[PDB]
Amino acid sequence: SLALSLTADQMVSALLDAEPPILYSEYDFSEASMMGLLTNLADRELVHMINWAKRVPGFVDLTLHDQVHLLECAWLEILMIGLVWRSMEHPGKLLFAPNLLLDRNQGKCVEGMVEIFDMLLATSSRFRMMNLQGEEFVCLKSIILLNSGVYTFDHIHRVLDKITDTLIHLMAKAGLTLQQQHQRLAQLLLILSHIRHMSNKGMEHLYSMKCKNVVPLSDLLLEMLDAH
Amino acid sequence: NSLALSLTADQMVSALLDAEPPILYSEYDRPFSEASMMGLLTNLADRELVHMINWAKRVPGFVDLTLHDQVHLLECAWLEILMIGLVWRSMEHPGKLLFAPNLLLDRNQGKCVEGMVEIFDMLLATSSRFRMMNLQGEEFVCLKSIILLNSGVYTFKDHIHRVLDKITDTLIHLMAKAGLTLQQQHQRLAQLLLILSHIRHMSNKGMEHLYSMKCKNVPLSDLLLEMLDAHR
Amino acid sequence: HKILHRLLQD
Amino acid sequence: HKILHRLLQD
Ligand SMILES: CCOC(=O)[C@@H]1[C@H](C(=O)OCC)[C@H]2O[C@@H]1C(c1ccc(O)cc1)=C2c1ccc(O)cc1
Ligand SMILES: CCOC(=O)[C@@H]1[C@H](C(=O)OCC)[C@H]2O[C@@H]1C(c1ccc(O)cc1)=C2c1ccc(O)cc1
Repeated sequence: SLALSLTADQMVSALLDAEPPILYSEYDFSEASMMGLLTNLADRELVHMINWAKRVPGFVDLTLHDQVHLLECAWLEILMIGLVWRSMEHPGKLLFAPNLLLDRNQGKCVEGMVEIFDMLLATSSRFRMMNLQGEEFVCLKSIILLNSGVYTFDHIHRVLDKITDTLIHLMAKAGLTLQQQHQRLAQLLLILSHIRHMSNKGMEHLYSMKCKNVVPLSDLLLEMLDAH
Repeated sequence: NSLALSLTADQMVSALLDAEPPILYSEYDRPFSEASMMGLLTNLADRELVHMINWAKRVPGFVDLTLHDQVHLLECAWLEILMIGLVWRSMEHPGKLLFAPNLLLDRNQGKCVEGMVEIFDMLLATSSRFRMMNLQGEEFVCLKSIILLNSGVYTFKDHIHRVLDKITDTLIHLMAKAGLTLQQQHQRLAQLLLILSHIRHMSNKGMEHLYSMKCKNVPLSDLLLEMLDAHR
Repeated sequence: HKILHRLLQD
Repeated sequence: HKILHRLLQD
């Protein structure tokens, strides 16, 4: 276990090194034109998420069917947490891509969407409130990948422990009091439950979209959705 | 305000231990159809809900909130709370869910109802986890009350977050008392809160199947139809 | 007047 | 033959 013997400091750097790139929308509005852009975008992000996941410590140890399960479980949660991250310094807006910045009422296009919109904006606001750091974020994102599919199956937990240690050392380094440390850690883990909820709602409106034939989904996306 | 946010960690544990609802029995008799089993679960759950409402009111801080916020938190949290409760009391019955003392379901009774088995396993996975960490009655009630306070907080603010910090301190007081080193306190708390996501996931799934059951059509209670119509 | 309303009031 | 296998395998 190479990932088990990393310092907090070299854990944070790997995660940082492995951050996926920001992609552009193929943007040039309708329920269909919205879901197209979003589908096209998601579809290309997934490809990089897979690369990123492969660079997450401990992940590459697991078997292939294990890594598969973890990804088909986590994928929309991972996209959404990346969306909220990207969207932080745009109050009231969601930045899908540098060239694709939506405000809430571009949502009303797609019954299903304003509800989730608002869930994501509240999370965005929350992350801004606590002033999430990029270092804490890459940790958050890895917990999500490693936790989200863990029980729907020891090493994973070992890894999740390191990630917790990392998280705490960053808070100590930021100057947080020991009491502040565990309250912050906690309120961040508490947000994961909101991300999961948001992902479950999104997965479901997505499935109704596939069924109403609003847009064609990519083959990778059919496989992902199918898993749920 | 107060007054919650002035409790010692030890009297917070006690307030919550004192408010714990009893474990309710099933009306159960008579071989099982999908109909019989589901009318049983809905009878039990309906009655559990009434205790939960009253129990919520004893969660220190809950009653300071506005009635409409009380309604929202409970409307978000209800099936998570029942799940965490099922999981916790099923803890000493590996492979088995203890719905009630006289209603213990095994993996394969799950199959009567469509897509109930998948949830069944999810709860089993969670039960196994609680067991493998040895969740403690006192940790359990902090968790149960985090659920209530957390589930619908980001779908609305600062009173809820103060209480939550109180519950976390409490959780940590507990682990410091069990003599866990600081590092393993922070690890345990993390392991406990990550489970909450699995609970949300299961609630979300159970919810959508409940929704499809109401179409399929056992009659649901009025209280139960209302709780359910909040997620549609 | 949700049934939940009444139960929480009393 | 699922795409997810393929993309992970490299
Ligand atoms: C207001 C949130 O807006 C969304 O699109 C969410 C979901 C959604 O609204 O779908 C129907 C209501 C969905 O999950 C989100 C989403 C998405 C798409 C791209 C991305 O980088 C992050 C998220 C989604 C998405 C959309 C199309 C896809 O093909 C795949 C994912
Ligand atoms: C093994 C999974 O067992 C279940 O019944 C889950 C769900 C289910 O099986 O399929 C329908 C969702 C459901 O959510 C769970 C559940 C439930 C019912 C009573 C209870 O005390 C705890 C949970 C449920 C339940 C069933 C009827 C009700 O009226 C309310 C909740």
